[PDB]
Order: sequence, then structure tokens, then C-alpha cells
Amino acid sequence: DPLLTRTGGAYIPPAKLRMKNSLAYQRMSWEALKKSINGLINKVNISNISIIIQELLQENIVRGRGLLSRSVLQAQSASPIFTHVYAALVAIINSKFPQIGELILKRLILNFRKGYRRNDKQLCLTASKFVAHLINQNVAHEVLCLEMLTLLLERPTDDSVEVAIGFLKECGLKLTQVSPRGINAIFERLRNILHESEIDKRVQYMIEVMFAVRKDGFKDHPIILEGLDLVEEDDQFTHMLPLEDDYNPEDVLNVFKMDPNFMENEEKYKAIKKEIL
Amino acid sequence: EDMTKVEFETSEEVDVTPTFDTMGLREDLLRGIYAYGFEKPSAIQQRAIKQIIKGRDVIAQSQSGTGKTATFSISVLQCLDIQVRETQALILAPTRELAVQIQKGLLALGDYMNVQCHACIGGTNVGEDIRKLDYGQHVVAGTPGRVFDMIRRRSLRTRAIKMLVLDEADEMLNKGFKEQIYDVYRYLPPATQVVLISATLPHEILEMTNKFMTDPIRILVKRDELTLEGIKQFFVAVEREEWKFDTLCDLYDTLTITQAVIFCNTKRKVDWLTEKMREANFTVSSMHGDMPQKERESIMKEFRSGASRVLISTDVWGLDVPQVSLIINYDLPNNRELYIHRIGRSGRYGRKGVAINFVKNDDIRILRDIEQYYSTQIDEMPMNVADLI
Repeated sequence: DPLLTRTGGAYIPPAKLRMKNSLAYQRMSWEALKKSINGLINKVNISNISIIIQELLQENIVRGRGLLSRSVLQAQSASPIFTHVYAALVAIINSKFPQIGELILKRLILNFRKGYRRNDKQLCLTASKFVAHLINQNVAHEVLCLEMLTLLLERPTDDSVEVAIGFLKECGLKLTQVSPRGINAIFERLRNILHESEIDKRVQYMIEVMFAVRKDGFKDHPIILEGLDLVEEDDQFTHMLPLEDDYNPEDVLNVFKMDPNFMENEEKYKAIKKEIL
Repeated sequence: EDMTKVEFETSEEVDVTPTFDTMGLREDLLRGIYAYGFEKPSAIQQRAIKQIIKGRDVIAQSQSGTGKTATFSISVLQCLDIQVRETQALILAPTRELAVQIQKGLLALGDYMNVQCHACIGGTNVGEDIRKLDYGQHVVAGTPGRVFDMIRRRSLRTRAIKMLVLDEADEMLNKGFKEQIYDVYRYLPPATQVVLISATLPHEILEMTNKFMTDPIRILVKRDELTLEGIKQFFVAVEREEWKFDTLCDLYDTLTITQAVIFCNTKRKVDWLTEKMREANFTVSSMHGDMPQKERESIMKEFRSGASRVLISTDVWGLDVPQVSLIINYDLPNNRELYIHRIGRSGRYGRKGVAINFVKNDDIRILRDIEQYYSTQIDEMPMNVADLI
């Protein structure tokens, strides 16, 4: 905020604005790509995800993999109400470009850790919610959920328990299926907190809620909503990314830079596009 | 009067729980709730119950019959550990008769919970009050004076108290019970949650909440007021009608938007813009005057649920859409009074917002008219608007 440089002036409508070359063209194409992605990410919802994917795939999302990752991550952070939809979108892209799903996951994990470190509850709540749904979508391995829950529950605070319980609600049904002993360990831990600890009303209530959810079999928290399970089981690529690893977010990929092999790299992508359509 | 029509607002954003089954209530309580005859929770209930049971200090205010008694009765029961045979909640009321009425209510709702509740009678029954308190009652109710006597006598142990409810607090103050109420609160454990229920908000009540509460949630009857204060208003000089859609599209390529509401002046424009955005792969709900109020409300439900991320409307409603990031006046209203009704903040706690006005040269004067009329300011939209949300 006080660090980032300040660029003022009036917004100018595109219709109004329109009323060497290699660099100029790469920059222009870069700017159009960023805008196109931004629009698609704003548009995506359950009823239109397939068309959004098709329109997204027309763009060079390899060259713009950082741009796409950033747009999806910013969108989910501002609009966690659509987390399930962003997860499904990521799941489809990852099935075709696993390296892009991996880049999103790496940054999301780092985002969660930043939030935890800074005691930024909201960011912990939204980043964890995203993790849960990427797990639901088999984009990320459940070891990440288990490790985050253990971290949150080690020195339980009102905020740390809140994050953990909201998180377990979202990925719990999936957890139960792929790692019943793991989720059992989490519940035992919650049980020890509920009795073998000196807790306040807020913590006690959130835990009783979590046990209540498990008893009804997560009836209000299905793994994937009808309309979003769009990747065939065997076509998905499940990344095994632990919580603690020293991931490189590669945010430098978000910044425009002249590409000497721009020609080759461009023709390379269209060869990919024609493949998966 | 139909007290179901009474509207409330909250001092911070809260989860609005539409049903008793979405509140996170223990099952044996829910059994008692439905068995009593409850079906749908009232507006105050859909807001206050969740906040009390999650542990927040709460001030709840409205005239009689909006569901305030059920609100604290249910919340008190939810927080009981039946296995602990010690008083865990205290309910102060302006009369003994109301205390008894409260007790009976608690017993009914808590019938599947094995709850123990006692209303302190006094009179020739003080000995009997003492007996019961010594035995151990999960909930005790009565006047501040009577409750304070039992505490002072040591008949009412306070060590397990987690909750204090002040029922009809303004009336207790009117009866002269202020001292007794402060006296009771002074003898309770440090972390005690406090819930205050009152039809009115005089100074003594607000000072009382300041002294008894920590970061309280205020749930009050909504103020019938609108203002442009707190709304960031911008205009974009689009110059020509034919340039509006391209500009809207560019905003969506540059801004971060959760949901947005788009106003137009005419059903015709709404139908047109809906077709255009849908063809552009937006998810859109559209609303206009040709449809009955029931349809409009249903469509608003669909939009609020997130089924669509764009709501396009004529002037048919202020709005309550917590997930709405931005309001766009695709058309500037010909009438100046409709402007605030589109983008205004309602209530003392109305959400801050952002409005973006598309202005043709044709509308240069109507824009200026609006600015003058509300005595407000509407800046030219800056390129870094995305940073200001």
C-alpha cells in the first residue's frame, strides 16, 4: 500500500482510447491476455464452467500461467463464496496442465502460511477453504489438510480452532473416504481439546458443531456439487505437496518480460491447443 | 401489526441462519423447539441465536413479540452442560411473574434435555428457593433483588455461571433495579457472557452495555434512513450510448468482482443487456417492473444464492446484498430521487459500497443535477480504481 507505486489519472474507456515492434507486440499481447483471463475469472460460475474452460484454453495459459494463477488466487480470496467453482476450474486446467495446478497450489500453500504467520484470520479462512476444495477435486493430496489441521490444533486459540473447524467441514467428507484414520486422529485431538483443555464458550461450541457435522455424515458439505465433477478420475493428477516445503511461488512469472523464443513458444502453444481443443 | 414484518440490522456482518436446523443447535434442544410448535425462526432469531450460542455479548432491541424471549431461552439452553449440576445461567427480569413465565418456557423447550430451572419466588417461599438452589439448578431466574439476595446468602453458587441475561432491561431500570443489576454482575465470574434484551436504548442501557460487555454484537430495529455517506461514487464519461457495453466489458477485464448489480432505466435496456451479457457468458439474473413482486423476490433469492454473479434491474427496490462488490448505473435515472434508492446505505449499519455511473454527454446535465440535489460528490473514475475496490 505505502510500498506500491501510485498511478493516478482518469480511467479512459477503450472505445475512446481507440478513437521495436517485437517488444510492442509482445507487450500488447501480454496486456490482452491479462485482461481476457481477468474477465473469464470474473465470469465463472457453476452453470457456465465448461464454456469458460473452452474460452480460457484458447489463450496461452502456459505463457500466462502466472497471470492465471494470480487471477484465480485473487478471485477466490475476494470471493470465497465461489471457492467450489474455482476449485473445479483449477481441477479442469490441472488435468491438462498439471504444472499450472502445481503453481496455483504452491502459492496457495504459501498464502495460507503467510496468513497463519501474520495472524490474518480472514486469509487463513479463505486459503484453507480453497485447499479443502482442491482436495475434494483430487488436485491436491490430503496430507496437506491433515498437516494444516495439526498445525492449527497444536496450540489451539479461538482463531486457530475457528479456521480448523471451518476447514474440516469443507474437506471432511473427502478425508473420511481417503484417510479415515487421519480424520479420526483429528477428531480425537478435538476431543482432548474439548475436555483435556481449559477452553472458552466459543471454542467449545465450534467443536460440538464439528462432531455434530460428522454424525450427520457431512450432509451439508458434499465433496463435489452436481455440475462440478467434470474431470474423469483417471485423468486427474494429484499433487503431493506437504505444508512445510520451501516452495518457489514464481511470482516473477506475473511480470511482463521480452521473450526471444516468443515465436517458437507461441507456435508451440497452438500445437497444444489443437490437441486438447 | 404483524411483528414478522419488523426488520433488524446488526453492528457487524453476521451469518443469517434461515432455519432452526442451520443454527448449529444440539439435537435434544431442537426436539424441544419443534415439539413446542416452532417452525420458522423470526428475523431477530435468524441473527441473534447463532451469535449468543457462539459466545458473543449481545444487545437485542425491538418492540414486543418479535421473538426475543425464545431467542434467549433457546440460546441459554444450548449452552448448558446438563452433567454439571451447578447454576450456569442467570436470567434477570422486571417481575417475579415474568421470571416464573420464563422458567416454564425454559422447562418446555428443554424437556428432552433434562434441564433444571428455578424462578426465585421470595415471600413465604424463600426457604424453598434456598433448598432448590442448594440442590443445583442449571438456570435460575428472578428479579435482580431476589437473585442478588440468594447470591449474597451463598445459596446460589456463582462459580459455574457462564451467562447472564437481562430481560426487558429498560423496564428493570424503570423499576429502579439499576443498583441490584450492577451488584449481580459484580459477583459473577470474569469471562461471563452478557445478553441484554430491551425495547428501548436509553443512556443508562448503553452505559450498562459498555460496562458489562466486550465487543458486543448490536442487533437493533433498522433505522428507516438512507444516505450516500460511505458510498464511493464514480462516473465514467462514456460519451455515447454505443460505448457503454465495451466499457462494462473492460471493467470486468480489469476489476475484481464478487457479484455486481447493474441498473438500467427501462425494461427494454434490461432485456437487451441481459441477452448481451449472457451471450458474453456472464451468469445473470434480470429483474424489471413487468413481473409480480413474488417473482422479483424469488429472483433475488437466486442471485443471493450465487446462482448468478450479475443482477440486472430497473428501479423496483436500497439493496441488501453482502456479496455485491459494486453497483453500476448503466443508465443514470431521469428522475433524481431514484439515485439514492439505487445506491444508498440503509440503516445506521448499512454496508459501505461503491457505485460507478456511466454518463453520456446527453446525461451531463442529469449527472450534475444529481450531485447538486443530494449535495454529494461523484468523482471521475481513476485508472487505479481497482485498488480502491
